[PDB]
Amino acid sequence: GKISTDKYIFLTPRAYIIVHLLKVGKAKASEISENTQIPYQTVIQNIRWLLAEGYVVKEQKGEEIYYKLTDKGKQLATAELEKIRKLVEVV
Amino acid sequence: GKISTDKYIFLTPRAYIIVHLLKVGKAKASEISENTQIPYQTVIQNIRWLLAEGYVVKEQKGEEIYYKLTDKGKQLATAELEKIRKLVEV
Amino acid sequence: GKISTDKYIFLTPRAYIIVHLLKVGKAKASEISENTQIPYQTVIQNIRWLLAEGYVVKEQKGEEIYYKLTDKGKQLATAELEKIRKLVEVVQ
Amino acid sequence: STDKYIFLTPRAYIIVHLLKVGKAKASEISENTQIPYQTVIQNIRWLLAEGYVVKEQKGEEIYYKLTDKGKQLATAELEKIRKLVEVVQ
DNA sequence: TGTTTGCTCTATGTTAATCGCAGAGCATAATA
DNA sequence: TATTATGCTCTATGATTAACATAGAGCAAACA
Repeated sequence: GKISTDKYIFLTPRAYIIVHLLKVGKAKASEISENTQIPYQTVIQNIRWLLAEGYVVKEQKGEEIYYKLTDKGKQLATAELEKIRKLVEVV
Repeated sequence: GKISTDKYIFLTPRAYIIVHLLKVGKAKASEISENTQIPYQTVIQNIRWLLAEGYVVKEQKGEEIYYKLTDKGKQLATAELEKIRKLVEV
Repeated sequence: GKISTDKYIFLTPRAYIIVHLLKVGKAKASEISENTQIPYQTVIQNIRWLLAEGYVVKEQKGEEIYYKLTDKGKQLATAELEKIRKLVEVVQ
Repeated sequence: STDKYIFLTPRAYIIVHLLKVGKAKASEISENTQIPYQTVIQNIRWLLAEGYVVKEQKGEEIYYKLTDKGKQLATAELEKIRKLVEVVQ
């Protein structure tokens, strides 16, 4: 189909998640949602893509689960992030 | 919508496309493609939407069709170009 | 979550998907939906989880996208199928 | 991450147990299948509403059993199963 | 009489899962 | 040579509900 959004013209809802896993290092499904305001349903489906690809792993701390970046994760979250600013500088 | 995929971890084709328009001034259809590495079809319907919203404008400099950013698009470009550095600050 | 539903009283949507991948090898999300009569939206929702948990892997050559079971994938399957063969067994 | 209910549902065991036994207390089915009690009732609450099982209060001893409509569904769903298993080979 | 021990089911909030609609990424066939 | 239509894919996420855990609470026979 076509396009219609004011929320994600430039940044994906994923970027807000990976970034918040840098600022906080490790977070919880619910928690990510709140201090990012990205809908919970969206967060879980994304952290799930991150789990599969290895950018994140979970720490089941009791009745709760915690999602945190990895070597590969912190890597992408950093290097690929540079590409962001390396082209944001030019403007 | 199909916002974030594999090809697009951080930025949408809208990003690479608008930016490239700030860079080149007025690129054509395929031009934005070859540069941004984004598949043509994706590009063309994002431009179809940029026209719709008034961020881009059709231009007839020759037989072919070139695309430039309106000031409205530029205001969007710059404006959200800060939510990129801002959020990234951490 | 919601595991037991009017449509899933005994088997879950996973039970059907995994077994389709078993029988078929590689399959498109659609295909799996079309063969299990499980709504598509339910299908990727669980594929996406099977990817996270490393039971399933994505194979895509540009347009065509497939999904196969990993090795823990075929492991989970035969182990689950066991808890089942055992179930109905004790039921007789 | 419902690694607890991957192929089968809590409903699957609850019913299958009430076939093996016919009569059981809520606390019984729960203990005897490793299913949290609060899940067992909420399920029995549905099983009663859809009329698949029925209550029986002989004093302060409450028991649950399948209706005819229950065993019907029981041995029926167990067929969608029986079907699915063997087709894997 | 009343409190305790103990069993039972009820009230219900948090998270997680079914699965629906409106996207949107992109490839190809169709059309200007 | 480029745009739109067509259509198959996955995504964004919201509505409904289940899984199950915390805190009741109806109410038995057993202490004090």
